[PDB]
Amino acid sequence: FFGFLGAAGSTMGAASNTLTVQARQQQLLRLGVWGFKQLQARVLALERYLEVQQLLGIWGCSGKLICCTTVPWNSTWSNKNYTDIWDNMTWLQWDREIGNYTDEIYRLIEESQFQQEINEQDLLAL
Amino acid sequence: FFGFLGAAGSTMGAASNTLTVQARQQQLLRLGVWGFKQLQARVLALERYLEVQQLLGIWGCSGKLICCTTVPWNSTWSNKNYTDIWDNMTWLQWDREIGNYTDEIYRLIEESQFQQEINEQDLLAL
Amino acid sequence: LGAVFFGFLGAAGSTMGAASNTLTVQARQQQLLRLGVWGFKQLQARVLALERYLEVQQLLGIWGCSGKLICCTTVPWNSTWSNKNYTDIWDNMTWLQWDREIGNYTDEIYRLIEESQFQQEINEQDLLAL
Amino acid sequence: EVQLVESGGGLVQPGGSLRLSCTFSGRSYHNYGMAWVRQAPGKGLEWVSSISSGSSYTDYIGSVRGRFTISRENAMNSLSLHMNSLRAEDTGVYFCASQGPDPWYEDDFGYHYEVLSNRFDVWGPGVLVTVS
Amino acid sequence: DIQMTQSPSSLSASVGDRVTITCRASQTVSSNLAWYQQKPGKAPKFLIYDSSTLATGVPSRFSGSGSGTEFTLTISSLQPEDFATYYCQQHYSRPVTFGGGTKVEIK
Amino acid sequence: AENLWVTVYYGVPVWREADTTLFCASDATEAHNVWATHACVPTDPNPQEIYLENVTENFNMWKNNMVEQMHTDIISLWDESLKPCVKLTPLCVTLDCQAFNSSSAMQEMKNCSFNVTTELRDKKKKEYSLFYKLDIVQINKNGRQYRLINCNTSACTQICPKVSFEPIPIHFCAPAGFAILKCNEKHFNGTGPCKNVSTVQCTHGIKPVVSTQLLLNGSLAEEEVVIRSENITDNAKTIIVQLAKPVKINCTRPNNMTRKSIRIGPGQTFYALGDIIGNIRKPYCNVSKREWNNTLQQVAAQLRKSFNTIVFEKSSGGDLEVTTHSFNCGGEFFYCNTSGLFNSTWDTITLQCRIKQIINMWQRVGRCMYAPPIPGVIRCESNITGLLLTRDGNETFRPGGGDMRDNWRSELYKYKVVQIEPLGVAPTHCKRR
Amino acid sequence: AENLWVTVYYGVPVWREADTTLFCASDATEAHNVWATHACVPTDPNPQEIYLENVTENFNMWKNNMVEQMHTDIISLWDESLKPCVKLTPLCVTLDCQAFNSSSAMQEMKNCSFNVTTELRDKKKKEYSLFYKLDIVQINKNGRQYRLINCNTSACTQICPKVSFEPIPIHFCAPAGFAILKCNEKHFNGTGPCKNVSTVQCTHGIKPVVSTQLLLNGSLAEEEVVIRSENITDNAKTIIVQLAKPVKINCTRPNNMTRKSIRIGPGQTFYALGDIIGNIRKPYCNVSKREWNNTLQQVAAQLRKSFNTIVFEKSSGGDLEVTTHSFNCGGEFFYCNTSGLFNSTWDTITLQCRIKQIINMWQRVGRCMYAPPIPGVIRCESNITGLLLTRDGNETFRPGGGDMRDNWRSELYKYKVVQIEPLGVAPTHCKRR
Amino acid sequence: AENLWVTVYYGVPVWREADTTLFCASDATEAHNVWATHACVPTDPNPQEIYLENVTENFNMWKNNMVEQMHTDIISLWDESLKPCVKLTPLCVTLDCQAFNSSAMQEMKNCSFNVTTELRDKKKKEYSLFYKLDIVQINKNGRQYRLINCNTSACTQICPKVSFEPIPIHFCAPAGFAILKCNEKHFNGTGPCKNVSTVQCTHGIKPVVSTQLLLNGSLAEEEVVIRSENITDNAKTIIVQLAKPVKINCTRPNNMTRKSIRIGPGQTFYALGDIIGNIRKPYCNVSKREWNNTLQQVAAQLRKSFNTIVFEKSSGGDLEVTTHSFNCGGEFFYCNTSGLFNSTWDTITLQCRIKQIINMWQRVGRCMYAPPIPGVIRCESNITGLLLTRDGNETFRPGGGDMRDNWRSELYKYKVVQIEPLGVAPTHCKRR
Ligand SMILES: *[C@@H]1O[C@H](CO)[C@@H](O[C@@H]2O[C@H](CO)[C@@H](O[C@@H]3O[C@H](CO[C@H]4O[C@H](CO)[C@@H](O)[C@H](O)[C@@H]4O)[C@@H](O)[C@H](O[C@H]4O[C@H](CO)[C@@H](O)[C@H](O)[C@@H]4O)[C@@H]3O)[C@H](O)[C@H]2NC(C)=O)[C@H](O)[C@H]1NC(C)=O
Ligand SMILES: *[C@@H]1O[C@H](CO)[C@@H](O[C@@H]2O[C@H](CO)[C@@H](O)[C@H](O)[C@H]2NC(C)=O)[C@H](O)[C@H]1NC(C)=O
Ligand SMILES: *[C@@H]1O[C@H](CO)[C@@H](O)[C@H](O)[C@H]1NC(C)=O
Ligand SMILES: *[C@@H]1O[C@H](CO)[C@@H](O)[C@H](O)[C@H]1NC(C)=O
Repeated sequence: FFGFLGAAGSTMGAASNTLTVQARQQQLLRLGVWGFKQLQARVLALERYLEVQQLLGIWGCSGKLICCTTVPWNSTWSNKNYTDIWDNMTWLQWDREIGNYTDEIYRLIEESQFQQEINEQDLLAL
Repeated sequence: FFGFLGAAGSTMGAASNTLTVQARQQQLLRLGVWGFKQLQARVLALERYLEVQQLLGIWGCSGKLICCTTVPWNSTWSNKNYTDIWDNMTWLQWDREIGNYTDEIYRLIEESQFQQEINEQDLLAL
Repeated sequence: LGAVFFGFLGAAGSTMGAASNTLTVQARQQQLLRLGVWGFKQLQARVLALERYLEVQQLLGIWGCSGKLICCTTVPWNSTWSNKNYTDIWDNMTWLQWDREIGNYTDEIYRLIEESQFQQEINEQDLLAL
Repeated sequence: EVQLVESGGGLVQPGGSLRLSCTFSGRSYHNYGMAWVRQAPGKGLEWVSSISSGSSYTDYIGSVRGRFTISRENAMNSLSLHMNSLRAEDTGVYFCASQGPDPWYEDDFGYHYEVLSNRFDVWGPGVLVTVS
Repeated sequence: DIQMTQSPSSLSASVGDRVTITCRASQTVSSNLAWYQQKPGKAPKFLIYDSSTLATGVPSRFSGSGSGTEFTLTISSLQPEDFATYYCQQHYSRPVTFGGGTKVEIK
Repeated sequence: AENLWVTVYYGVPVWREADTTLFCASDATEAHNVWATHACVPTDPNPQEIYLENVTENFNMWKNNMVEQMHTDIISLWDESLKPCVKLTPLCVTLDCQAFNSSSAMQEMKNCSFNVTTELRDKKKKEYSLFYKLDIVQINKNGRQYRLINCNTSACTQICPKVSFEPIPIHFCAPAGFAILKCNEKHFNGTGPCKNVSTVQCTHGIKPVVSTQLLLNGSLAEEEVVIRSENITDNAKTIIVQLAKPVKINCTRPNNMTRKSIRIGPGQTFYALGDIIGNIRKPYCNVSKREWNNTLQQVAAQLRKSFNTIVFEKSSGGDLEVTTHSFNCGGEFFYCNTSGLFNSTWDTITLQCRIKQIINMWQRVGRCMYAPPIPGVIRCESNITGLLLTRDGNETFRPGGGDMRDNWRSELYKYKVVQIEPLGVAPTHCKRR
Repeated sequence: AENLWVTVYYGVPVWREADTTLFCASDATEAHNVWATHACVPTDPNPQEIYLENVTENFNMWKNNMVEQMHTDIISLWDESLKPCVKLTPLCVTLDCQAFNSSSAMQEMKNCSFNVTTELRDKKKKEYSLFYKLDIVQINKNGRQYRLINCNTSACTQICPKVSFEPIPIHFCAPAGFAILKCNEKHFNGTGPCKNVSTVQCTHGIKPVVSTQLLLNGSLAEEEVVIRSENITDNAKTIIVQLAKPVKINCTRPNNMTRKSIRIGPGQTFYALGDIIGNIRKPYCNVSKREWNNTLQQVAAQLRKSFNTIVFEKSSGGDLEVTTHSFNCGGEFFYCNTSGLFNSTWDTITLQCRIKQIINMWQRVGRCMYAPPIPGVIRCESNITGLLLTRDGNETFRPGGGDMRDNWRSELYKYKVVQIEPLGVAPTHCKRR
Repeated sequence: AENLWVTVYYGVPVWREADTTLFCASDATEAHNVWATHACVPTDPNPQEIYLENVTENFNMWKNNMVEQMHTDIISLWDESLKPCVKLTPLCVTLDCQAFNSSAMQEMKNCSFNVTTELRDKKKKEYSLFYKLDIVQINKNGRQYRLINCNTSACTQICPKVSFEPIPIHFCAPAGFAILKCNEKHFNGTGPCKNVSTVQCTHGIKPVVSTQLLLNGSLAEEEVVIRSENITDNAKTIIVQLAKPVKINCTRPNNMTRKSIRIGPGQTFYALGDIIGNIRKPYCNVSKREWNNTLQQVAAQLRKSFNTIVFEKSSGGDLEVTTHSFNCGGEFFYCNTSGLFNSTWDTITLQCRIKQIINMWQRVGRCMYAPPIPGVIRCESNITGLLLTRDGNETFRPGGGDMRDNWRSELYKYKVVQIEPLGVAPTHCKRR
C-alpha cells in the first residue's frame, strides 16, 4: 500500500527503489448472475498473475524483483543513454516507446536462458 | 496439512522434525449447490496458497522451507532470547503474542532483501 | 494463465534424448454465458487446470528445481526399482515406455527425493547456523 | 335504451371514397358487434358487412369484398365504414345496426364471447348515399 | 349461400284481423330465423328471433312458427301500428340476406 | 543478545479461527435423494484424526459459525431439489366432505370429493380422496364445503415420490489450507477449553435428521449423560441433553393405505390417500420403560448439580410443531404426543398420535410441502440421543425446541473450523551470507 | 565502453487502458433491500486513496466502459429482485369504476369494483380498490367500464413491499491487477488530460438514484458549476450540468393512505389504495426561490462561455414520463411538473405532482412494474445536484430526458479502469555471471 | 560403483488416459442461434501446427466418455435455451375441427379453439391448421379433438428469436490436456492406432440431429468404413460411413403463411395460416444410380467379416423411430426410407410427413413445438453414413438406436489425454 501506484510519475532512476509488490493479490450467494461474475473475475486474476509468474520462471528470474540477463542491448530499439533513461524519463513512456519491439526482447530472453541452461546441464554431466 | 500439525506441543525446534509440507492447494453437477460450493471454495483455497508463496518469493526464500534473513531483532518486539524460547515455548502462543508487530517485520524483510538485489546488481555493474 | 507450456509435444515418439533440445519451442513469443454448461463447466475446467499446474510447481518446490527445465539431484540410483543401463534406457527407449515401467516405484522415488531435499536443506541451514 | 346516429353520407362521383360513420349513444359499447345494411329504393335490405365487438371477426358480403373497409374505435364509441371505389349501383340508404350484445356464458370466471350473432337489434335513422 | 324468399308478395287485411306472413329457405336452418318491421320513413325494428322469441320492445301480438323450415309470422290482431312492411332473415350462417319483403294493405 | 537476526520458518504449527465455505462429503452411495449427495467428495480413506497433544484450545458451540451457515444452506437443498416438482396450486378448490366410514369409526378424516381440472385446461372432473382432519378446514360453520389449510397463505409443492429424503451420513469438509479441530473431553459442557484435542479433514457422519423435542439417530455420547446450554441461569435458552444409553423406539402407521393417483394438469399428477386395506388402528410410538425410566432419572441427576429434586411436565402450548413431537418415518411426517413420556417427579408407555400431509418444517413459514402418502404398512425403529428441553426459570422441565438449528448443535459442538497459518518469524543466530 | 545488457524488472508502475467488470461493494426483513447480499459484498469500508504526482492521463467520460457495464447490471438485478414477486395477470378484468365522489370529489382519482379469483379457484368476489387515473384508461366514450393501462401490451409484476426501494450507497471495486484512476481537477472537463490524478481500489459511494430532468443526491463540483457534453456545438447530444451549491427540495404526499390487501388468488395478494384518512390535498414539491434563481443564473452564466441570451423552456411534450421529473420518494414514484422552473431568460416556488403505480421506468420497453402504495404520510428531503438539458439549435434549453445511462455518467466521470502491466525491460550496465 | 543419480526433466513426452470436461470453440444479429458463439468461447479456428511419428496408441470410441459428457452437455444447452419463451399451457383446450376442405387435400385439420383475449372477462374462438400427427381423438363420432402432448407435458414453442441452424463446433481440452487424433484411412474405431497426431481442439463438429442417416457428417478418406462394438452379437447399432457422399434434396412446395394468436398476456402463439399457391406433400430426392451405387460398396465390408446381402425397411417402432427424422429449413421432418433400403445383393421419391410437436430424445418429459417457417422450404445436404442393424440369408435394416450414436460418427478419431510433463531417470550427472 506504500507504493502500490505512487511511483508512476517518478523518474525511473528513483522509481527503481519503489517496487513494493505492484501486482498485489465473503461467500456470496449461488444463483445470482453476480455470484458467477464475481467468481469469474477472481479466476481471471489468478490467470493474469501466473502469466507473469510463468514468464519470469521461464526467464530464470524466479523469486527476484530485479534480474540482469546475458544478452546485450541493441541501438535499433532505442538510442537513449543512461542519463536520458534513468535520470530523465519515466516508466510509462518507456512502454510507449518500446511497445513496437517488445516481442524481439522477449524472444531474446527466451532463447538466451534456454541455451544457457542446457550449457549448465553440460557442466552438471561432468 | 492435517498431519502437518503433528508437532503441535513440541517446542519451536520441532517444526524441522518429521518432515512434510502443508496441504498442497468426481466431476459433479454444474449448478448444484455443492458444485458451486466446492468450486468457489477451491478458488478460495488457491488464493490462500499463492499469497503465502509470493511472500517467500519476495523475501528471497522461495523453494526453501527455512531461510535466514539480514535484519536484526528489536527488543521492543520481545525481550526474550533464543534460550528462553526454543526449549520452553511453542509457535501458537508466540504468534498470538507477536501479532501486533508482524506488519513492521514483514516490510523490513522485504526492503532489507530488496536492497541486497540492487546491491548485487550495482556490484555486478562495476 | 497456467499455460501448458510444452503442451502438444514435439517428437514424442522418439527416444529420450530428443527432449534435451526440443524444448526450444517458443512460449507466447468475453462475458461468457453465465448460466449454461459453457459458463460453469468452462469455469470449472479452468479452476482445475490451475490446480494441476500449481501442483506441478509445488512438487518442483520440493525437488528444489523450480525456475528450471532440467536439473540433476544428489540421490543415487536404487537398484531395487530397476537395473537398466544407460544404453538400455536413454538410447534405446522412448519416454512413454520408461514411465510405464517405473510407475510401480515412481511414488517412492518422489518420496526419496522429498526427504533428501529436506535433509540437504537442513544440513545447509545447520552449516549456516555456525 | 340504445340509440345511434349516422353522418357523412352525400353525393359523390363514381369511383370515390365516400366514407360513412355511425355513433353509439349508449353504455357497454365494449361488447356490441355492429353491421351495415344497405337498402336501394324499393328493394329489400341487403347485408353489407359486420365487425365483432373485439374487431377480430370482420366479415363482408361478396358483392363488396375487397372494396369496403369496416373499422371501429371503442375509445370513442363509433363505427367507421371506410368505403372506397364506389360505383353507381351502390346507391341506396345505409343503416348502421348493432348485433345483440355478446352472449354471457358464466362457467369459470367471467365469460363474454365474440360471436357475430346476426340479429340486428337496433337500427340508426339511416343516411343516404348516392353516386352519379 | 342461403337463398331466402317470402310469399305472397302482399296481403290485404284490416284492423282486428288475424294476419299471417310466410318465409321459406332453400337450405335448412334449425331455428335461426328472425323478422323485422319497417314503417316507411323509418329504419326497421326488431320483432322475433330464434323463430319464436319476441323482441324487448314488441307488444306481444306477434308469434313465430319456430319449427321445421316453413317459418311463418302470425299476428293475433291487426292494429295500424302493425300496418307496415315486413322482412324475414336467416341468421344461421353468413352471408346474411333478407327476402324480397312483404307489405300489408286495407281489406 | 548476540544481535540475533529475524528468521522465517515456512510450516510452523500455528492456526487461527476463521469463517470459510465448507462442502459436502459422503460415504460410497446409491439411489436418488433430496440431498445433493451425488458423490460430493469421496469419503476419507482411513480418516486421519491427528492428535494435537499438549496444546490448549477452546470451543464455543453457541457462537460457532458452522451451524448458522449450514442451517441457512440445508434449506437450499430442499428448495433446490423441489424446484421442478409439481405445485398443487390448481388443487385449491372447495371440497365436498362428509364423515368417513368403512368396514371396521376412525377419527380425524373425511372422504372428501371435489372438482379439479382434467388433463385439459377447460374440462373439469369429479375426483375424491381421503384427507386428514389436521390439514383441512371448514369454509363456514354450516358444516360443508371444506378447504385445504395452505391455500390462504401459499399453495405449496408436492414432494416428488421418485426422490427420497431419508437422512444419510454427511461429512462436512473444510477446504485446503484450513482444518477442523475436534474436542475429545469426557465432560465438555458446550464452552471453554478442551484439554485433549485433535484435528481432521472432515467431520464424522452427521445425519440430516429433522425432529423436535427429541433427537433421533444422533451421535451417541460414549459415557455419562451431559447437558449443554448457553447459560443455565436464564429460561430463554434451549437446554440440550445428550443421552449415553440409546433408548430405542418403534413407530408405525399400522393401516395398509393405498396410494391413489389423480391427474391435475398438463404433465402434473397428484397423489392422495385412497382405499384402506385391513382394519382400523391408531398410529403410535413405542418406547420401553426401564430404558426410559433410567435416562429420565439419570438426566435429572445431572441436571440438579446446577440447582443444588426434579420435575417433568407436559409441553406448555403453542402451535402443533412446537407443542408436539415432529419427526419423519418412511416418508410420512408424524407429530406425536409424548404426554405420558414426561410423567415423572423426583413394560412400555404408548403414545398414540397422528399424521399430517401438509407441513412447514421450518420457521420459513412461507415455504410449505405436501408429502405424498406411502403405500403399504410403515414401520421404523430408531434411537433417541437427545432432548430439547427448556426450563421455567425442586425444578420443572419441559420439551421445548421451537428452533430447528439446535438439532445441529447437538452434533457440531465437537468441532471448530480453523485456518492454517504456515508462516512464522523468530530470531536466530543466522546471518544471511 | 557502454556495455549495456537487457534487464528485467518485475513490478514497474505502468498501466494500460482495458475493459473489465467490477464487482460491487456496499454498506450494510429477509432479502431486506434492492442492494442486498444478492449482488454486493455487504458493509465494506471506504478505504484509503493513493496519491500521485507528476502524472498526466487523458480520460473520456463518454467512452468509459463503466457506464455501459453498470446499466445492464442495474437492469439485471432489478429484474432479479422482482422474479419471485407475483405476476399480476389475474387482475386483468373489466372494472366497474365510477367517480371518486367521496369526502373526508378529488381530481385524478377513481373508485373501482372488480371481480377477483379468491383463495379458492372457484367463486368470485366483488373486491374494490382506488386507482389513480394515470394507471387506468376508459374503454367507452361513456367513461365507465375502465381497464388497466398496461394489460394489453404485457401484464407485469407487483413490487413486493418487503424489499425496500432505498438506494443505499454502492462502491465499485476492480479485480486484482487492475486499478481505478481518479481525476481531481477542480474544473474537470469530462475529456482531455488530467494534470492532477490519483487511483483507488474501490470507487466512492454512488447513490444509484433513478430520476429524469434532475439528478438527486449525486456528486457535486467543488466550485464553478460545470458543463459536460459530447460536443457542445452539437444539439441532439445531451448536456449534463452538475451543481456546486445544492438546492434543497422537499417532496411530500400530505394524505394518510390506508393499505388494502386483496387476496387475488391462491397464495397471492395484490395491495391497493384503501380508504383515505384526514384532510385531502394534492401532492407537491418545495424548492426555495432565490436559491434556484441563483442556481439557474449561475449555470446560465457558465453556459454562455461556450456560446459567445440563454432561454429555459418547458418540457418537450408527448408522453408524461419523458416530459416530467420522474423520481422515487422512498417507495412511490412521483411525476412532478417542472414547467414552473424552466421558464426564464438572461421565497418558495411549488410544483404539483402526480403518482403513477403502473410504471415502466426504463427506456428499454421490455419491463414493467406495479409499485404498491406506502401507507401513511410520506415526505422525502433531497438535494438537486444536476440538470439534464437538450438543445434545438439565443439558445433554448429544455429539461432533458434521453437515455438513462446519462445519470450514471454524472457520477463515474472521474474514474477510469486501467490494466497493470508490471513487467518492464530496459538496458543496464549489469551482466549476469 | 556405476555412479548414477536421479535426473529430473520438465516437459517430458508422457501422457495418461483421462476424463475431463471440455470447452466449446466455434467460428464467428442478436441472440443468433441456439449453438451460441456468444455462449461458446470463440478462441481460434486454426490451431494446427502438429505432427507426430513412431507412436502407437489404443483407441476405444465405444467407450470414449468425451462423447458422453458432450452428450449430456448438448442436451443441457438446448434445455437451457428454451427458458425465456412461452409455455403453451393455455393451448390445452378441446379443439373442434373440420376437414381441411376446398379453399381439398388432407393430413391437416381446420381446428378451432377458445382462447382468452386481452382481458380475462372476454374470450374468442380462433381457428388454425394442425397436422393429424399433432392430434388424437376423444370422441369416436369424429370431433372434439385433443392435442397429442397435453397428457404428458406443457409444451414450449420454438420461439424464432433464436434458431437451430447448426454452425461447426470445435471442442477444446483445457490447459494441461491434449486430444490425440488417430489419422489413418481405415481406422475402424477400436484397437491400436499406428498413425496418430494431437491437437488442442477438434475440427468443426456438426451438431446434426437425425435418424437412420447421417447428414453433413464426416467422411472416410477413401473406401467406405464400418464400425461396431461387436459383430457376432446383434444388440448394438452398426455405424456405416461414406467416403463418396450422395446429395439429398428436400422440399415443402407450399407457400404456407404464418398466423399470430394472442394466446396469453404479451405472449404470441404461432399457427398455420392459409396455404398460398399449389398444394403438394413434402418429399425428398435422392438420385438413382448415384444412391444405389453406395450400397454396392458397403456390402463388401459387411462380407469381409461375414462369409449375399439384402437391405430391408425399418424393423419397427413408433413413427418417431421407424423413419428418417431430420430438420430442414427450421421445420422438422419424419420420412420413410423404405424406397431406398429395398434391394438385394431419375430421382427416386421419399414422400413423408411434417410434425410441429417433437421430442426426438427418448426422454418424454420435455416437449418442443416448432412454429412453421413462412414460404416454401428446400434444402440440400450430404449423406455420409447409416445406422443399420443386423437381423441374422442375413439381412440388415436401418436402425436408429438411442441418439448418442450420431455423435460417435464425428468423434471417433479424437481421444482426450492428460499431460504428465515430468519424468525422472538415472544418469551419471550429479548436482554440484
Ligand atoms: C447441411 O448444411 C447445409 C449447408 O448449406 C444446410 O443448408 C443450408 O442451411 C442454411 C442455414 O439454415 C440455410 O439458410 C436458410 O436460408 C433462408 C434464406 O435463404 C436465402 O438466404 C440464404 C443465406 O442466408 C441463402 O443461402 C439462400 O440461397 C437464400 O438466398 C432462411 O429461411 C433461413 O433462416 C434465416 O432466416 C430466418 C428468418 O429471418 C431466421 O429465423 C433464421 O435464423 C435465419 O437467419 C436460413 O438462413 C440455407 O438455405 C441452406 N442451404 C441449402 C443449399 O440447403 C443444411 O440444412 C444442412 N443439413 C442439415 C440436415 O442440417
Ligand atoms: C522414427 O523411427 C525411424 C526408424 O527407426 C527413424 O528413422 C531415421 O531415419 C533416418 C533416415 O535418414 C536415419 O538417418 C536416422 O538415423 C533414423 N533415426 C533413428 C533414431 O534411427 C526416425 O528418426 C524416427 N523418428 C523420430 C521422430 O524419432
Ligand atoms: C400421568 O401420571 C398420573 C399420576 O396421577 C396419571 O393419573 C396419568 O394417567 C398419567 N398419564 C399418562 C399419560 O401416563
Ligand atoms: C405543468 O403546469 C403547467 C401550468 O401551466 C401546465 O400547462 C402543464 O401541462 C403542466 N405539466 C407539464 C408536464 O408541464
